[PDB]
Amino acid sequence: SSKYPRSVRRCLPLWALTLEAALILLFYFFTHYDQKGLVASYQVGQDLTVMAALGLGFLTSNFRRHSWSSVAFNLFMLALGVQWAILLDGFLSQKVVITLFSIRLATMSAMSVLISAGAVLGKVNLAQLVVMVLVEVTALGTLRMVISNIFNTDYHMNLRHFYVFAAYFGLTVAWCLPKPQRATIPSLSAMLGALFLWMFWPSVNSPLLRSPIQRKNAMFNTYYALAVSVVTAISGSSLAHPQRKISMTYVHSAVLAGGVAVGTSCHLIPSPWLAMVLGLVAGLISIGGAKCLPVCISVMHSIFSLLGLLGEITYIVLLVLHGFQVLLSIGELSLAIVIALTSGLLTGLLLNLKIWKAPHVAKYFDDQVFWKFPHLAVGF
Amino acid sequence: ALGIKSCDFQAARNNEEHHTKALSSRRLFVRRGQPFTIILYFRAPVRAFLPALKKVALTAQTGEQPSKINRTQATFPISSLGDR
Amino acid sequence: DAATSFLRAARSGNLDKALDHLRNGVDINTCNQNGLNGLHLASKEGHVKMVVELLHKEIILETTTKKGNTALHIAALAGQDEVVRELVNYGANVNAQSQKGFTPLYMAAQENHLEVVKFLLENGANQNVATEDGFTPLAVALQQGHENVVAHLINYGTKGK
Amino acid sequence: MRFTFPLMAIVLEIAMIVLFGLFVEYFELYPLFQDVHVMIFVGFGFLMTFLKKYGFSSVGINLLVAALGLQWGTIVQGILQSQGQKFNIGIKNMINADFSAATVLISFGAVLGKTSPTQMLIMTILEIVFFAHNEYLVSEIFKASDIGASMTIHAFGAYFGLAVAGILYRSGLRKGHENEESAYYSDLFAMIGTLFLWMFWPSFNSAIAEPGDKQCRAIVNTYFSLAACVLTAFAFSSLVEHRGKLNMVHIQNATLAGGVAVGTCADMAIHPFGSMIIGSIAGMVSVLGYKFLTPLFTTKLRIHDTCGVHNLHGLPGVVGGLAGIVAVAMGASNTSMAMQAAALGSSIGTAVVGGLMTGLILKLPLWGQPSDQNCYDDSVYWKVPKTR
Ligand SMILES: CC(C)CCC[C@@H](C)[C@H]1CC[C@H]2[C@@H]3CC=C4C[C@@H](O)CC[C@]4(C)[C@H]3CC[C@]12C
Ligand SMILES: CC(C)CCC[C@@H](C)[C@H]1CC[C@H]2[C@@H]3CC=C4C[C@@H](O)CC[C@]4(C)[C@H]3CC[C@]12C
Repeated sequence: SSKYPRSVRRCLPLWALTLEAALILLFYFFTHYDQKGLVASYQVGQDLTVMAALGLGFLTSNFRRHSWSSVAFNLFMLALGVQWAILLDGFLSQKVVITLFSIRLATMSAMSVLISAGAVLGKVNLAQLVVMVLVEVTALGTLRMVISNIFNTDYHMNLRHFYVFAAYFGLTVAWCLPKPQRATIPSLSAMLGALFLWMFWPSVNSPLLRSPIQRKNAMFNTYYALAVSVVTAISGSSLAHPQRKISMTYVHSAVLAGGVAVGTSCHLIPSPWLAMVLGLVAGLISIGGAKCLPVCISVMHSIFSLLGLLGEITYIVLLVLHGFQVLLSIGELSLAIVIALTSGLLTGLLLNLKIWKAPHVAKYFDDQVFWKFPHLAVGF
Repeated sequence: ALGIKSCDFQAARNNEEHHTKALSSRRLFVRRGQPFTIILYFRAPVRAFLPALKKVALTAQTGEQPSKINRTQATFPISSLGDR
Repeated sequence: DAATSFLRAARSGNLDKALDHLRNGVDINTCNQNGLNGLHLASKEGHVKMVVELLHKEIILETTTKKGNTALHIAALAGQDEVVRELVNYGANVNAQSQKGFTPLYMAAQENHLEVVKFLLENGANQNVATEDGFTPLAVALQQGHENVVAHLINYGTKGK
Repeated sequence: MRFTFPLMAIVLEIAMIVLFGLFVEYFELYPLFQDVHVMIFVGFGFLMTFLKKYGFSSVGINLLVAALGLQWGTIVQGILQSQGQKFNIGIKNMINADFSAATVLISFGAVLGKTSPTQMLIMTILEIVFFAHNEYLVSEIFKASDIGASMTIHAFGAYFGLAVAGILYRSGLRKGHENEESAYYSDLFAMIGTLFLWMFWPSFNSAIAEPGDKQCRAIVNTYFSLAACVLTAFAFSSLVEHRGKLNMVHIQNATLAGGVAVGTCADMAIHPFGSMIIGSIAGMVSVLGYKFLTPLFTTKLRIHDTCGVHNLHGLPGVVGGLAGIVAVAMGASNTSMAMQAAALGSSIGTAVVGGLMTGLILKLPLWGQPSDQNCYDDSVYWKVPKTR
């Protein structure tokens, strides 16, 4: 067919304006407002926002000619996802009261989609990303509601499954897309994003923790695990590379290995040495995944998936120390995996529809598909 | 409303075009890879040509057990989009 | 109605409907509100059989749209390799300029269509032809980062047809 | 003279030291101050680095202008609140000094690429004087509610810069310029400033808000206004461009108009849906301004705005002031109608008059103004590396 992109002058603005108007109307009908630690509580959500926008926007900008789309589409996705997550977390947990904690939780739900989109960025336009954001937030909320109904846990506390849900959702959606690279200034901008993610990830591991000592220990464990994982990832990149050189792309994803591996159990680890052991094991597993997963589309999302599975497994191991609960926790994990895969399949078959005007497979990873550039022939 | 009356295989002219005139002027002998022309006669006039074209297909079989795997059976429509 | 149906059939690739319309008396040179005839639409959508059939029925090959684009311009911008090949095989001017000064080589280079660029260079496309901005296919491929197109344009140089 | 700029910088710094020694004496708001600090120095500075050959000047003159600005704004804003007497320095003084720096940087947006660092020091001093006087007027004589400063900061800086750029009009730059063009990695760098401004704007509108319900309302309203503004700016950028393409100027600037137009109503009880309505209107207005009003201002009104600070700060700031008036109309605040309207009018008029005077001063050929051919070029004032 025609490799020149179809005009989105009527699809994209109508779609986005309709979405925004619907969100406004729903907020008017269902949302409402209403101290000493206002700034301290605001800080956690602000750290989440800095990570979601900046780190997850620049981390996937390593592409030679898709940095614009990565950053701006991440910003758009976060802006839509926070509003939709506010509404849907209000609907599936009860009128909707907007506190800073609710905005923080909506930011976490948006970060789930932002992590998933890294497996499909460069192969989709903005409308497909809107569909992904809506369906993925809906699926995550449905998963949390199902877990809360079956295992009698809190709906907001079920958001700890978001690493593994996002990883498998992204893998499943990327598997359904049609099938088909780096520059130096784009890789440096991506290091900036990865550094911000790595620096503020102790906020990811304790937004849902109320007791101050639990947040204490979670942040300590995440900080030390992330340090060990940085050392292991930078040093072991040479082994998991054909030319025995360090890869900036591997380092960008693998620096978060320790934070992912201890994310579900950072508040249960009693001593920093155990968190450091977990970070080291996560780094070694990241090296092994880099050396093995391409043999058996995005390798960084595959290693993120395996790391999230490892984090859930070490949660299972550590919770016994602190056998029916083992079966219940494996059941919760399997239900999360099944729902993530099924919703990713549904999203992938929804994204393959002709109405979205997806870019041609020869036009992937190119900003010229979506953006204005000078001295170009336009139209026919 | 697409009943066939008869089919003229046009053996003389096709055989002349396919260098098989010395074989026969009544039996159709054609050489592969070269187009040959037949005339299809309908019992009643065809009102709308395009829907009638959508409703017809042709099949060529050779041998006693024609199959698509042996390339002894072929089914093709009548259209300008056919692979010449 | 008849001309609109013929142009719709040309866009969709329905060669039987388009041939029926031409049989009934629809002018083959009719164009839409943007100046695109059936050849332009078929070249846009990569319908090689429709392009060849319309060329047989004496369509004007060098008819430009309201933007000055020929069928070769549209086929190069759309990256239709076989349509570009057939249009050149039937005598399309590879060095045609649009209203803003774009050549088929420029549209192929700006869109990272390496096969179209290679075929146009092999058919005597002159890469020194600049637009009204002074931009060359090499310059627009450098700006857009199309490294394979830049390399092929530099390596070809002035080998000609 | 090549020694004019170091002379003025040294003399201004010595004057700042003397004034601090004459007038200045010696923790829950420090994180918000640091967020505002990040906005002032990274967001504005790198937001302006879209020009392909002016990134050094953009970020460096941003840093220099804001560093002079915080000191001079500290001095001027204290001497007004102290009525000529000695005053103490806390976190709020620092926050207001960064606000004065923000106003000067917004005006610097209008004259980017066509002015020298010496002109920048002069405009910093004069504009901070005018801004602080107008802000004192609004905050104490009118006593209007402008906690996010859609009027006193954004509209003031935009129309001050527009007046200066109108006085500094060059006939040879009306039809465009060869150096006035963005690059690919330049827009990638400008996205850094855009993202930091977007992330930290809720702290900008809530730093000096009254602790309690007002500060929380400022945070939440700013956040949801920006969330709606991003979607509407993307939609209208696609709407106004050929084939629905996205314009990086729009995504870089119009995505932040919601934080400007919600500033007056930030602490008011306008509800999250009202804040989202304001943000959507701000994004649409900013995109329309960039598409249509900027060419009309450059070609017909002979006002050239380099960064389009009208479409980001002036029109959204005017919309914010009007939204404050409408919120006063329907009981969202206890402030008077006429005081809000007088604050808007005084801000715009004082900005225009001060910009006229400052631009007339900056028009004297003593500051090393660049030639018409040398506009938007780092090499006039910087040593530039051989490769990008
Ligand atoms: C701040 C803006 C929006 C409103 C007020 C701006 C007015 C006062 C400014 C901006 C446009 C300016 C004019 C633009 C161009 C020139 C040409 C120059 O050779 C003499 C000054 C003159 C004639 C300016 C006079 C002052 C002017 C009219
Ligand atoms: C841009 C100019 C024309 C200003 C007009 C902006 C409009 C759209 C804004 C400004 C003031 C806003 C209102 C301020 C106060 C109220 C009452 C409150 O309980 C709900 C929100 C509501 C109902 C807002 C709705 C939107 C609003 C009317």
